[PDB]
Amino acid sequence: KLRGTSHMKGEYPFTITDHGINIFPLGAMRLTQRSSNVRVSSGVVRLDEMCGGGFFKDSIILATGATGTGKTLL
Amino acid sequence: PARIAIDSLSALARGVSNNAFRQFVIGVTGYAKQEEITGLFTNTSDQFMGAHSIADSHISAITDTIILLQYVEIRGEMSRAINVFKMRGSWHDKAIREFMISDKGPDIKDSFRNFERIISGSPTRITVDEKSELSRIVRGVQEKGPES
Amino acid sequence: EHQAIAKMRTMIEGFDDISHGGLPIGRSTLVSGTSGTGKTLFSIQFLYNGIIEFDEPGVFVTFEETPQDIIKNARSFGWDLAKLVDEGKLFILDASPDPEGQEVVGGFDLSALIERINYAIQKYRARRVSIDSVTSVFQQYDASSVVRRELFRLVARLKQIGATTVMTTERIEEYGPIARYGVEEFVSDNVVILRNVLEGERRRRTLEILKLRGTSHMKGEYPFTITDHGINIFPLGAMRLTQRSSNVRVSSGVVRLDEMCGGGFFKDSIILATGATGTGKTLLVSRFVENACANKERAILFAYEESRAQLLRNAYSWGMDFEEMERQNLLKIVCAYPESAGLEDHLQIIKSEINDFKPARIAIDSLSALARGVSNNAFRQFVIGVTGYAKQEEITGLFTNTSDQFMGAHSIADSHISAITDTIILLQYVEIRGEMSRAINVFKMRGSWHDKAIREFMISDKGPDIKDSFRNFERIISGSPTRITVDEKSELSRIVRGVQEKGPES
Amino acid sequence: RGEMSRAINVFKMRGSWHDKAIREFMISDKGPDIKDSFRNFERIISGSPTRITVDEKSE
Ligand SMILES: Nc1ncnc2c1ncn2[C@@H]1O[C@H](COP(=O)(O)OP(=O)(O)OP(=O)(O)O)[C@@H](O)[C@H]1O
Ligand SMILES: Nc1ncnc2c1ncn2[C@@H]1O[C@H](COP(=O)(O)OP(=O)(O)OP(=O)(O)O)[C@@H](O)[C@H]1O
Ligand SMILES: Nc1ncnc2c1ncn2[C@@H]1O[C@H](COP(=O)(O)OP(=O)(O)OP(=O)(O)O)[C@@H](O)[C@H]1O
Ligand SMILES: [Mg+2]
Ligand SMILES: [Mg+2]
Repeated sequence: KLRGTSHMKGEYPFTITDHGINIFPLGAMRLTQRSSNVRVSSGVVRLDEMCGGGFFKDSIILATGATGTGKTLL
Repeated sequence: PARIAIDSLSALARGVSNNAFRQFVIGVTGYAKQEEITGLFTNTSDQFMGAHSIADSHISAITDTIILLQYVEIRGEMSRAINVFKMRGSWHDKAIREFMISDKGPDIKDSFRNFERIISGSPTRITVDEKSELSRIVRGVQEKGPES
Repeated sequence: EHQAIAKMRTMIEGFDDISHGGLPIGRSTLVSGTSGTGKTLFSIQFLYNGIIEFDEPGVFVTFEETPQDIIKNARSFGWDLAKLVDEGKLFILDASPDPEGQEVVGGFDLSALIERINYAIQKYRARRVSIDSVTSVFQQYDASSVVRRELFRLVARLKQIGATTVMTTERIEEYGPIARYGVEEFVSDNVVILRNVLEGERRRRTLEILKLRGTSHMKGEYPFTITDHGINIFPLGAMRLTQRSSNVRVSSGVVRLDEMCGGGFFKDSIILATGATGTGKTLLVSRFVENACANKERAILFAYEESRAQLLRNAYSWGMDFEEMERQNLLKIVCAYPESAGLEDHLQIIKSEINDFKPARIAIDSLSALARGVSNNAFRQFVIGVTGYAKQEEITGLFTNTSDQFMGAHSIADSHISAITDTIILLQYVEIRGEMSRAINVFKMRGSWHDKAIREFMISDKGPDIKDSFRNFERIISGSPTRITVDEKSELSRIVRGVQEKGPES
Repeated sequence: RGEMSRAINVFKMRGSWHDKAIREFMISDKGPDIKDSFRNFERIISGSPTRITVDEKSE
């Protein structure tokens, strides 16, 4: 509590490093990520094709498969 | 960095609860998103052949591009296959291609067009009179054209 | 009103409903709660509202907080208690200890207080009294039996004096005894319990009226938030089932679809979009919202998965310029991580944004995004909330949902937000010849006829093109069908040989 | 054919290339004798195959 004003509620993880307390307000981060149309290769040309021109620079890529399929290769 | 890659988010999902995990995923996913950084995240689905779900953890919503590898039983053999499942901004190829792995890396080949139930891991070969109709002996209506 | 006891309104949004009318006059209400739950605020709002709305002078007895502080803090919600103390409508009776005091004084002061209070009530002709932290006074050195007596005496004199009182109390456990000395519960005429439940690192405040001697009231806990305007309660269970229902159709932003629904969606109707990840619910959402702006109607888009940038990069790539929809003050995009708060907060934000923009179309991209973490009932309560507020607001709405499993999903929603929905739009991936094609299906529509086929649909730069159904296929829904054929080559336009033209001419 | 026969398979090798065939193998007093692949079967992995016995192209 903070009689008089507002404040984020609940718990928030923090670490004590060689630079003191370090808190991450994972619930404070806003949904304002910049997004462009710029591409970027994958290292696999055929892939880049199937993705219609490569992975966007601004994007998260997830590779899912059974053990041994080859995610670590891509 | 301009690019980042964490091999196996699924390796970090060990022990930890699911929401604690999803919180981790939101963390290194957005931090990367705002920093402009391109990241490739890895996930080993708990079950080979039959996987009814992209991620057991259900993070396939906080992601933009999903790449899918999967074994395909072909004539007593374990062949791979690759499929760009979803891409939010581009068009991407809808084919479930097969692919080998050599010293050179990954050679993406073709799709198994003459099969059924490929996503299962144990397709069903089914040419049995391909795209040529039972009229492969073209009936015989063509017995008038050539004469003496 | 068929209740046996006269009540006074708190004018606190949502409380008067829960208590079927406000607080019983001439009686006393125990608002007890742990630390930082909103006790002072409730009691302060209780007097303020009584002054601002009914010209009822109020008395505020404070035992720990300083009169300057009570005034400094209330400015948090824009209240000038000073101007009121001044106009002589509000009188703060300071009974706090001295920063340089002694020890011993909690009984004759209980008689001196009674008399002090009576004096203030008589002087200011007060109708409402708040007593903040009565507990702190016996917190000098007392036991349950002494407390019961002193509380009773105080309360009993107040009743006689005619005053309608509110008394604050503390507690250490969120679910254990109501108040500290397990005696306050029984001496009060009414009991309101304020909680701040932890549960999975989040905080959820609730308000519950435990008892009201004389009338009934809503039972159980109720979620609420403290904002710049004080307490704000949501009686999610007082939400009746009397929404107006029109036969008015509206477009979905997709021509073929509207046909499929027998002529567009109903204005008054909740729409559900579900399919596997990547199927394209988010496209129909973009198309749904853009059409509200193509007819010069406002529309909000609460996004819980895509940033404000991406939503626009992707939207543009499908045609439709979101940049303009925003400028013409016709389309409003929100955006937020479900994690950035609790459902309560989220549901309010939504409610708010709906008032400050009078939409005619709302879209919540990914209910299942909000589904993250939250228990299933806490989620359904939310779904009842958003789906309800909208239905009674004539606001048409499109809700999205991502089924945890691509191909093979045996149910619409893993959550059962089915019966809560009027129209259901089901997308899925069909496995045909080594490739992943799409398949859209108008699963259900309550007042309409809607098309029964599971069509195939392509996603281009243009948008969603709804083709035809895989007639000659079985086990469709399975995800990977079996091609059986009684035909295929059957007419439609056989005529072999040279049928096409090529780029040159035709 | 109403018989419990085995099959061994090199599922994955991080370095090398390894074989991609599901091979039938027997056990005797000599040890493991890895035979051939059920090339003409389906759903081997499943465990209850189904021989295709495809009628060729049928001429
Ligand atoms: N030189 C090589 N030649 C042919 N195939 C190879 C070669 N190296 C590795 N492989 C094949 O690729 C696979 C390696 O998998 P990889 O290292 O790409 O990561 P993964 O499947 O994503 O994850 P994990 O290794 O934890 O199972 C092996 O299972 C094997 O079949
Ligand atoms: N403008 C505001 N916006 C949002 N929250 C506020 C605002 N002002 C105060 N709050 C919140 O309300 C709380 C104040 O509690 P309040 O002073 O009403 O009494 P209490 O918590 O019941 O009892 P105590 O005297 O032990 O603190 C703070 O903990 C804070 O989180
Ligand atoms: N410009 C485009 N051209 C062709 N296809 C596109 C284009 N943009 C998106 N797509 C297709 O649409 C899909 C995007 O999905 P969409 O944004 O409609 O929401 P969703 O699938 O319902 O949910 P989520 O995006 O969270 O997975 C991609 O998987 C892709 O196949
Ligand atoms: Mg690996
Ligand atoms: Mg989406």
